[PDB]
Amino acid sequence: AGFTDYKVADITLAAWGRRELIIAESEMPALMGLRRKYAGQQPLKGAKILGCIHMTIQTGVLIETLVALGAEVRWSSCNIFSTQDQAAAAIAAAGIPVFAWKGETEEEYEWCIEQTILKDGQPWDANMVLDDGGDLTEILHKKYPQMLERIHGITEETTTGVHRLLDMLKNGTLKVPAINVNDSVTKSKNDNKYGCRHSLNDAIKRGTDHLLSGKQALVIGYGDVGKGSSQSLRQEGMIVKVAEVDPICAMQACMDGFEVVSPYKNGINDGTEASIDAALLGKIDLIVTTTGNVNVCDANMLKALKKRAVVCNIGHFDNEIDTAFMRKNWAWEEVKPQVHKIHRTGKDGFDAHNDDYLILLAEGRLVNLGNATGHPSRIMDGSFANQVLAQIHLFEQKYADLPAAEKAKRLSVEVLPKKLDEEVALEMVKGFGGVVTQLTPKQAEYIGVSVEGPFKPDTYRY
Amino acid sequence: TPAGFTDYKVADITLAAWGRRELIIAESEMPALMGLRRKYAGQQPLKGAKILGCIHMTIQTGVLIETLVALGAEVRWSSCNIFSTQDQAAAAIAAAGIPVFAWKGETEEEYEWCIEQTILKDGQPWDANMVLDDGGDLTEILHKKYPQMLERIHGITEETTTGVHRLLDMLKNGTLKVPAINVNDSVTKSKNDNKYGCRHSLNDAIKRGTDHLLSGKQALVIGYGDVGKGSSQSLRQEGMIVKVAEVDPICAMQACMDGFEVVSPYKNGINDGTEASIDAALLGKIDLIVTTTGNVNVCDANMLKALKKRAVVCNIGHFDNEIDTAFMRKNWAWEEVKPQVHKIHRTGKDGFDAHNDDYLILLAEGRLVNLGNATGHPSRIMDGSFANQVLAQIHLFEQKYADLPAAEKAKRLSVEVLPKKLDEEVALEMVKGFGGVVTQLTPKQAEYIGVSVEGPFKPDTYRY
Amino acid sequence: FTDYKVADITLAAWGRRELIIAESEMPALMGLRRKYAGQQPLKGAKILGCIHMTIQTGVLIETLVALGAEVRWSSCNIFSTQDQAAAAIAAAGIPVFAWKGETEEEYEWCIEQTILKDGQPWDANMVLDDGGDLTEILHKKYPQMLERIHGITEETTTGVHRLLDMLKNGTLKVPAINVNDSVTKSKNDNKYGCRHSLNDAIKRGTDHLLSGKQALVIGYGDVGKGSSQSLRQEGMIVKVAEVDPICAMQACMDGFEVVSPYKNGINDGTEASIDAALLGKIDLIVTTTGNVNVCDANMLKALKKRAVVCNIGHFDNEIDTAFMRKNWAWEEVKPQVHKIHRTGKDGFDAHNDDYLILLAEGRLVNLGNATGHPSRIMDGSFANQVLAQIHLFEQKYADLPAAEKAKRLSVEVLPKKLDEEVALEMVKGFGGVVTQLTPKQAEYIGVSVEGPFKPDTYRY
Amino acid sequence: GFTDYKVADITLAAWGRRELIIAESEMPALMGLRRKYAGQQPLKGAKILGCIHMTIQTGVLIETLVALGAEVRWSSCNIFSTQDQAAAAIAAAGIPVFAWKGETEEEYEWCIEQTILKDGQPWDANMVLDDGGDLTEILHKKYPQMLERIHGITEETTTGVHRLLDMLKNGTLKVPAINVNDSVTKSKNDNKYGCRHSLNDAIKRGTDHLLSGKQALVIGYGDVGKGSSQSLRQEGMIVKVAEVDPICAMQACMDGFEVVSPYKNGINDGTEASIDAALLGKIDLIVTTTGNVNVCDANMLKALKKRAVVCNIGHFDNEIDTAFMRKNWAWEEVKPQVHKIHRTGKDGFDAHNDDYLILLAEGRLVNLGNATGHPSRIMDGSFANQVLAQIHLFEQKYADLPAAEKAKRLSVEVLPKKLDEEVALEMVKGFGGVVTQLTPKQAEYIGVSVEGPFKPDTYRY
Ligand SMILES: NC(=O)c1ccc[n+]([C@@H]2O[C@H](COP(=O)([O-])OP(=O)(O)OC[C@H]3O[C@@H](n4cnc5c(N)ncnc54)[C@H](O)[C@@H]3O)[C@@H](O)[C@H]2O)c1
Ligand SMILES: NC(=O)c1ccc[n+]([C@@H]2O[C@H](COP(=O)([O-])OP(=O)(O)OC[C@H]3O[C@@H](n4cnc5c(N)ncnc54)[C@H](O)[C@@H]3O)[C@@H](O)[C@H]2O)c1
Ligand SMILES: NC(=O)c1ccc[n+]([C@@H]2O[C@H](COP(=O)([O-])OP(=O)(O)OC[C@H]3O[C@@H](n4cnc5c(N)ncnc54)[C@H](O)[C@@H]3O)[C@@H](O)[C@H]2O)c1
Ligand SMILES: NC(=O)c1ccc[n+]([C@@H]2O[C@H](COP(=O)([O-])OP(=O)(O)OC[C@H]3O[C@@H](n4cnc5c(N)ncnc54)[C@H](O)[C@@H]3O)[C@@H](O)[C@H]2O)c1
Ligand SMILES: Nc1ncnc2[nH]cnc12
Ligand SMILES: Nc1ncnc2[nH]cnc12
Ligand SMILES: [K+]
Ligand SMILES: [K+]
Ligand SMILES: [K+]
Ligand SMILES: [K+]
Repeated sequence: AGFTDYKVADITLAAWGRRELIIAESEMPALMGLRRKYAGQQPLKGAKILGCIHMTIQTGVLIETLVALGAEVRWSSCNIFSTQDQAAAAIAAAGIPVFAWKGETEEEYEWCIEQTILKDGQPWDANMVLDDGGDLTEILHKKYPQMLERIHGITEETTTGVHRLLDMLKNGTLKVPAINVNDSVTKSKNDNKYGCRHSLNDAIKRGTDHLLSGKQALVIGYGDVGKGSSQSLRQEGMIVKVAEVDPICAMQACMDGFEVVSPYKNGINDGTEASIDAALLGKIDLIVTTTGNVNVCDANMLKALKKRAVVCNIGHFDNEIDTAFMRKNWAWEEVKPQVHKIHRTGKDGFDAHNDDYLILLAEGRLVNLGNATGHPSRIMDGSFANQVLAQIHLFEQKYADLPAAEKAKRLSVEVLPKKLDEEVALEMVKGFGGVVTQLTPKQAEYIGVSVEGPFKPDTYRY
Repeated sequence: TPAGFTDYKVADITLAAWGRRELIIAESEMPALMGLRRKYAGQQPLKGAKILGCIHMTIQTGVLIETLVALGAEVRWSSCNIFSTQDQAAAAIAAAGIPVFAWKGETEEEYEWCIEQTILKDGQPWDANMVLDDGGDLTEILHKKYPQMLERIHGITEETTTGVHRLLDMLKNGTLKVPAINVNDSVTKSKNDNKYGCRHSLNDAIKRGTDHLLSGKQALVIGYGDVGKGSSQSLRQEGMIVKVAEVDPICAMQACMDGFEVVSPYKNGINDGTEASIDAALLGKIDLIVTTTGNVNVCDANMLKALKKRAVVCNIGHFDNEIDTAFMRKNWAWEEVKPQVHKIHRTGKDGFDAHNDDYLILLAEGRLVNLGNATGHPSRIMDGSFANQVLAQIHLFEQKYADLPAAEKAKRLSVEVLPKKLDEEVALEMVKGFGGVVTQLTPKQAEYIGVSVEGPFKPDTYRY
Repeated sequence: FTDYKVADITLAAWGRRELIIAESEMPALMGLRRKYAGQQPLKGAKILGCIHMTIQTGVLIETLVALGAEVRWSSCNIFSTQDQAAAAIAAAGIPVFAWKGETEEEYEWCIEQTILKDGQPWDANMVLDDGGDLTEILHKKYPQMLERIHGITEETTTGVHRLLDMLKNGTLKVPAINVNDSVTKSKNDNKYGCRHSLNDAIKRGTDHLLSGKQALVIGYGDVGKGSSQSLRQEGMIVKVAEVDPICAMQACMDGFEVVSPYKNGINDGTEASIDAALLGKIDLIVTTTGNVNVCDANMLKALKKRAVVCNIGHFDNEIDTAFMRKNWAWEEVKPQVHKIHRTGKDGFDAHNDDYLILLAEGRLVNLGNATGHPSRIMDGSFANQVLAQIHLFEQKYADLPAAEKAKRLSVEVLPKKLDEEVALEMVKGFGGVVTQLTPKQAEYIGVSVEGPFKPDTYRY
Repeated sequence: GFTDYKVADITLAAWGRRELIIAESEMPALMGLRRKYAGQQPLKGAKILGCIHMTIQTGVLIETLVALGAEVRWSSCNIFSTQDQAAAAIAAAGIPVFAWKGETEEEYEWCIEQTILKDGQPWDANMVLDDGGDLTEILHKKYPQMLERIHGITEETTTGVHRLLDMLKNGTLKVPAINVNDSVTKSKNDNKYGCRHSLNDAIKRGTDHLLSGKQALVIGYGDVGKGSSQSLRQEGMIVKVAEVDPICAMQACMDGFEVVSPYKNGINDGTEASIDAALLGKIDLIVTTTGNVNVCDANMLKALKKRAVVCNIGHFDNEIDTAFMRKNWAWEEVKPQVHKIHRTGKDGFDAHNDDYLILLAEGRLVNLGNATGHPSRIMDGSFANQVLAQIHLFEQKYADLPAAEKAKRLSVEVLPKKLDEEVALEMVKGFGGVVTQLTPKQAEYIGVSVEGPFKPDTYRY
């Protein structure tokens, strides 16, 4: 009532968004357990959180948990295609500043992040950051250093964002401490892997409605996202080949039942067309990049792909695929939003019945969020319970108020303790109806642990 | 065979030719190990090493033994389990003039005698200076009964989770006398051997022991670590309906996401020692229970009383105390079907009716079932484990801890893992063995993610 | 051109883009276009068609037209139309009456608009049907039109069941081809199509994680087999119910636990017969039977809170949705997704936790909440349809003397040789390479080198 | 003083008996028939010549026939498939059996002849149980006067049925037969899931090879090829499938397999030039499943990747051209039923040669040659059908019919669906499965009786 501090696609989608939020709450027991456990204590009272992460229904439940624990927030999406417009509407209709819609331009994307940083044309009195991929973190460091003086910490969601934080820490340019939320086991080995198992084939079906069984796929990378992606396709009956630069991850792909190949003859990427294994790429119906690296589906690979192959990226940024080359050289025919046929016949127009085209999903942006709805609530429950715990921890540490000498001892990128990781996992397991066994005192003593945990040394890899 | 060689004890020396044929096949299945043989043979990095070895005397261990010897070592060998020796592998090693004391079906007394035969040569302590162990039994005997021998030993290379646990306990209590390498926690060990090894060999052992159809039946896997993960997959891929029990909620979370129902043998998960705490309805529908924990009494007497008639019971953890077989020896009548396959008749202790329907089938008397009823992990998986063992032996032997002054010794008394660069090099040879082709990063790409083109490719915190 | 009714004609260009993609996914259908274009074997055929107005059906429609036919089309379900497909067909000048979200009355009206042209019966001479609704209406309300119709080609198990019942009772007026029972239909479409599209529909409707949750699939025929795999491959813990012990044996061997909603399998009508403990652990129930009331009122009362309920058999009476309309309050989440509040009939608490989620109001969930089977699977079914249309149209049943009609009034399947030819085109579409028998090998197993390769008894 | 048998070692009898008692608890359909029909003795007076793999599972079948009143004389239908402890247990029970693991071809024929003849003259046989048609063929060729008094043949397997239908078509079949193979509780149980269980079993026992990550080529995708492909894919193999039947090939594609041919463009012109050498040079394991001849031929064998495993799970060993390998290459026995075939020539071999293939069971049925064949709970279905088929044909008494009636009943037929469903129900109950009973309204709705049959005869499952 008099609330205008937002920008969304269509505020009238709010009722729909709220209905899906209420369903999502029943799917996110770890997050709702934190809401119930901490609402009375208000651990985030006084926290003012700049948040930049995909404005989905799942993020909505995270935002309202932070608010329920006392926080104020100003929110944007971390991708131009990942917002669910009904989720953004519901958050805006609840009186929460949010600047996010599906299908932003790059200019609008930056404008949305700035609308969270600035309130009434001046820096918001922010003191906490929640980021997914590091874009908000980067803009604060380059453009708003005086704001970082008063920020107690950053809680970063994803592998690519953690890499950018560690880069800054090594260079001595990180200004506030951070929690690497990504490397909780209930994040990395849940969200990154099983989330992509759920949502990769989901997005490919919604975009193309292609049968996947019996066709050939090439997954580039076999980390947590590549593992999940490869399973998303293999469980549908695809014949999946895996590329990797890490021989340990390649070994896992072999033992998991995949053939390990390289787009390049003998794996040597020398920049020439002659290095492309044209015979291999000429049989591939679907290529998925999962690396967080640059140009792993390059222009020569795109030229060699089988006609009518699907091309998509599920890593954080779109530069995994050389989409710039395709914009320069080939004609783009939009099938529907976030589905384009790329005609390799040339740049100036195309025959509507041309058979030499590729299908690109979400213009090379994160395909699970761009062409579907990303990971499901019950998986994001784990990631976002860690986010809430990470926000509570850094806000209580009050880094910004410490003397310079004490700041120097606390400026780091850390993970949550294993005990908290286990407590998140336990709520997830109970959500499935699973029953964890309790060690007897004898058994606890025998393996050298407390009955309540933690159950594994910090070196353990699961 | 060296003239007059008698410094060994095996079941049947006439099996040596068969063993040698299978060793030649296994060399072709173990490219990381044979690649170390080719790379290091000329340089002889283990010349002067005298290795006491205690690990399952299989064909795969045979290839490991002859690699150590090819690099210059002398060895004296025993198995780390009474049922895990393949007698044709022991025979081939003995016929090569290598002291080995190992046969399938040892008694517990013979098991200790075999280890002592490695430790003693001609009635006196051998001048050993290295130890390779799997489970910590050889390490324990040296520390407890031959402590002076450890004054000359440069290090221990320990194969398995349970053995490392024991070493870390000694380190924490100040009782470990020599440095050790935790071979288990190489990724090309723990996340290869422990998981995929059990995936290959668990259903293999159950089939050899019982020839039971597995599809459509109910299994309960106790544990979901690396061995529990592989064991659950071994059974699920055969079409079993697999339930998983865990005390670790993170491992239980993985089990749920992997498609398993997570249950406890006890109502509400609370194990209070009473029959009343047993979920009798659950245990009464289980056809197969497998323990994978490395913990004690995780398949207890009341569980055994409540199990479905004719359920199979087995253990793939390192030691047999995962199952309360002592209870079964005390109370129930054992009928041997064939070696390492026993019907345990719950009707009472003395006799049994030949056609009684109320029995359980116990495999390998509760000892490691994959080695006891089949042949353990396959050569191509053991390749990674044993490449790491060889690298760990070279590293500790070269450090010469026993030759250091006491000040320098205190700095190096530790339990370490091999560096990630070596882990990656093992994996690369494994991938090539499959015909896999690893892509090489461009310089720009290596710069982009902050690694060298040659690796390592992951920070040490990475969990794979 | 105004002889159509679709939701939004401006969707035509989008639909045409997707038809052009679909053509590249349907090599068996497109091969028929190339093979028979010169003969025009359907020249003079006027086909009443009643089947889900999807992109895939669009390619079928345009294949029939390319071979000479005229058609007038409706959907066979109120929720299965893809509006852009309907628009693309309408924009090409083809009469079609179909949109997503019809009422039952509009559904009936649409079929009647195919039957009637300018207020009078169209001079139809062929029928293509999926489920038997158009066949039933013609027999009961327009029996005179069947005097000019040469045959029916029926798509699906439930439609074939209805044809055989009419044949047994002597009420079927024209011959028919059972398209369902070609192997490239029944063992492709019914099984693998549901494998692809069941989890697809559940994800689009609810975006629920499926891994780790408990499913109960009622039935294990072809649709039940594909449905169970759709869920198991996502990591659901799937239990299977069956009345047929052979199908139940297949479920056991395929790795599923076989259970009944009723204690000891005995459905005596009482709440006491419900296995409440089992139903109280089920997160998702899917009915696949073609039977009536296999998810009944007492089962719905006993289901775990917030379980998903859906049906992928042809008709919605597999679930007792009528009970739920009478007794419980429905909250629309979005089209084809309703929360059903077991707290009462009049109103509901917006935060109530005691509800079920029903998809597509109990109608075919794969078509109602997603897009049904993928083009490359429907290629097989619809190539059989085209061949079956050609065969019955060439037989010219309606022109035969009454004495010769009696000898041809039957329900038949296509011959195996054609089944194999459709399959080969599908295999080639994957890049598969079939081996050719040597003369000696062909003699050894007693087949011709070109096939057929199996006796008619073979079950694959 | 029972001496009417020949087995490897009678002292294995106690061990065989122990495994028989276990197997009875895994075979509820078959033991259900034992309990249901024991008092009635429906096979009293039956005298059955039996020729099928002398396994523990066959032991339970034999003792079921005996318990129902039959006498029998038994042999194995393959030289490597006998389990010596099962043969010993049967002989120790006083049942004539002539079978051991590792027969020569000459001994194989002698064993069958020992069942046909008793004390040097034709036994008074009146029933035949066969697996593959070898006993059936010898009777028709060499003992026609015995067939005059025989009421029928019950034939287990696809290849045996093919030989029966050829005889029927040529007018040479002398007695009616039941095609046991094509019961759904046989063909879609035994042929498929039995090979799923036992193919990777036999490969592990023979070689202990890791299968995960390696390349397999399965020739054929019928029931045996389907189950074999699953046996390897579930272990993590990368499985390619070859087929001549496009419908079976379509199934392989949709099941998630790549469909390939050993020959370029699928055309076998008999020369090396037609072999896809790039494909075969990548294959770690080839398995033949066809029932056809020379589907893994000499030119394929020459092109296979070094150290590939070659095996056959169809009924006869001519699926692989082992004759070519015997004529040209040197064989090194690793252990029984496992040979290295050195492609360096025929005159000796280097013990460390790298260019060899591994042949399992000398090309004979690999699941039975290198392991124990199908598990008891699967053979339960097959052998319940066998017992019922024996009962049906013995009760018909074809040999006593007048010539005019014989002509009307000389056929090869399958058991009715009601029997197939009742076998399946006992298998399901063995897993603890609970089948739902239709209500009268539901049975009416789909047009079936509450007790079944639930499907028309056309249904393919
Ligand atoms: N879309 C989603 O929902 C989602 C979820 C989590 C993470 N992510 C993003 O996905 C990316 C990967 O995340 P992760 O956790 O899997 O990282 P990771 O480090 O676990 O895996 C990346 C893998 O790519 C491999 N790789 C690098 N360059 C390669 C090349 N040229 N060819 C082949 N393989 C190559 C690396 O060896 C590594 O194993 C990141 O950008 C992350 O932020 C996306
Ligand atoms: N047989 C083989 O070939 C083989 C191979 C490798 C290791 N091992 C042995 O197997 C054992 C397990 O090794 P690992 O690497 O999997 O160790 P691990 O630590 O990875 O896993 C053991 C798991 O057991 C769980 N657990 C403990 N007590 C439990 C209880 N009471 N109920 C349920 N779950 C319980 C723990 O939470 C843990 O996740 C060790 O003894 C190891 O030495 C055997
Ligand atoms: N949605 C789709 O895309 C699609 C595709 C093909 C067919 N269908 C429809 O799906 C239905 C099933 O087709 P089908 O080809 O699988 O038929 P089917 O005869 O192969 O299978 C139906 C199965 O249900 C079982 N069944 C019957 N009543 C039961 C009960 N009370 N409890 C448990 N099981 C019971 C039967 O035993 C049978 O095995 C039909 O209505 C058919 O028209 C839908
Ligand atoms: N080992 C066992 O336990 C066991 C069990 C059952 C049957 N069998 C035997 O296995 C064989 C197969 O039986 P089935 O029931 O699977 O028969 P089937 O007719 O169902 O399948 C055989 C398949 O081989 C294919 N084929 C034929 N020639 C081919 C070629 N040159 N290349 C590729 N594919 C080719 C056919 O198209 C067919 O689909 C028979 O000999 C049968 O008696 C063995
Ligand atoms: N649904 C989702 N919401 C927010 N962040 C995500 N990352 C992946 N899936 C997501
Ligand atoms: N996509 C589709 N089109 C037409 N009929 C169908 N039946 C199932 N899926 C279908
Ligand atoms: K979602
Ligand atoms: K082994
Ligand atoms: K579709
Ligand atoms: K067996």
